[PDB]
Amino acid sequence: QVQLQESGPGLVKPSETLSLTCTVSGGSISGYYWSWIRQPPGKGLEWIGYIHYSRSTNSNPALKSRVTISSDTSKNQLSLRLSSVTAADTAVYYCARDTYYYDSGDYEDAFDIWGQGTMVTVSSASTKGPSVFPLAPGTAALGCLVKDYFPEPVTVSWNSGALTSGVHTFPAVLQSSGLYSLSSVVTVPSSSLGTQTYICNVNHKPSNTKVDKKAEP
Amino acid sequence: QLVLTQSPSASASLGASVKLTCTLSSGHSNYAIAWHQQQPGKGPRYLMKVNRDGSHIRGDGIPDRFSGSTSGAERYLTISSLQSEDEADYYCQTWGAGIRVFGGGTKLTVLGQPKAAPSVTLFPPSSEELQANKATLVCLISDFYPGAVTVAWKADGSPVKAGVETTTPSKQSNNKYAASSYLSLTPEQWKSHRSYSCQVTHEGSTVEKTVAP
Ligand SMILES: CC(=O)N[C@@H]1[C@@H](O)[C@H](O)[C@@H](CO)O[C@H]1O
Repeated sequence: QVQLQESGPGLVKPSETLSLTCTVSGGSISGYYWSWIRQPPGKGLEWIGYIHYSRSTNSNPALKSRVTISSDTSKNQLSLRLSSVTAADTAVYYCARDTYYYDSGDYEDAFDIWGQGTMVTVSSASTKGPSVFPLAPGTAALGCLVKDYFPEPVTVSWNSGALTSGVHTFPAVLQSSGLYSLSSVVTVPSSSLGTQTYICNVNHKPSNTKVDKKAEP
Repeated sequence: QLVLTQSPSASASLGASVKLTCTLSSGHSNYAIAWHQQQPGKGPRYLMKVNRDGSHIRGDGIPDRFSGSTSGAERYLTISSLQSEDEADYYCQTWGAGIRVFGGGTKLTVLGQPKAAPSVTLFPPSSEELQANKATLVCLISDFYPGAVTVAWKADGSPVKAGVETTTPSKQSNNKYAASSYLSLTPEQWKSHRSYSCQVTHEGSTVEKTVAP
């Protein structure tokens, strides 16, 4: 039940330093190497580097001059600092549990638990929260239109997470304004339209925006 | 230098088997690897470690349809009884001295899934959006396979090309595709026409929905 959770700003300006944390729950960081990995949108996985809290740290030769990885035993946390960022550093960033070292010094290689990832966008544009509009409705579709936000992502749940079946949240579209929009839809039984309410819960962490909207007939 | 070579894509039919390949550079031809799977829209998850001696160890919860094997510098992931959810990107990964390396990834297509015609819903601009002095028509295209469509918009039967944004079809949780098309208008444009329509073409057949102010 070891779980990894990445966190950090979703937006940084070019030339700034990106700072992320990886918090481990359900187990200790002791004994393992912990790796950082990133994935630019639509591209492959790139290893950034790793750390063992008492053995060593290292990083990808192409990023080493900009990468500092550290650990905090009291917080059960790993950290990544990436300096002098550019648009080429826009990516989802992951941490993962890597090789275990026995205190004899022997080891068993592993790479068996991933975090969920945190999206980072490098841009001089300012954060903007979304505007949310309902898409009003033996099956019927209804939804929510989530307009004009930056950076990605927004999360959309329905009925405070209680409704997860006919739900589909679409990929965002990048507008010529530089802002994103998306929609989230649910297919519901028509017989439920007069009695069950449907409320989308929109979360935009970069702007700390939280909006509920009812999609009513 | 330590290099893992994967070809970018692979393909096989629903219910068949497929063997994905990862090739180690010659100076590291005895290394173990790990296989990772990334289904569309999700983060990666670990599948298994494949050892030099040909043995393999699956991660907890990974189906036994996934197996691994070895031949020389080649490392394999065999997926049997292919299902729709196996469409994903598969990455091999290894461990060197002070470094870890990923292959470039292989995108697996699972062919021959059941054909499904799209269900189209066309939403007019909400009264809330019109009160904000904006207008978006939203054409929702649901539950189709294969995952390619084209969309045509019309205003009173005349084609509309400006202000159209259409998403690339995405797999739904039920393994059929969905897509969305948006037509951006001013409120005055919306109210000036008798109706607008969204026409979706899928496998040579068209479905049309109309909305009126
Ligand atoms: C901490 C670390 O990088 N350990 C690596 C190990 O993962 C790898 O299998 C081996 C290859 O010879 O080299 C070691 O230095």
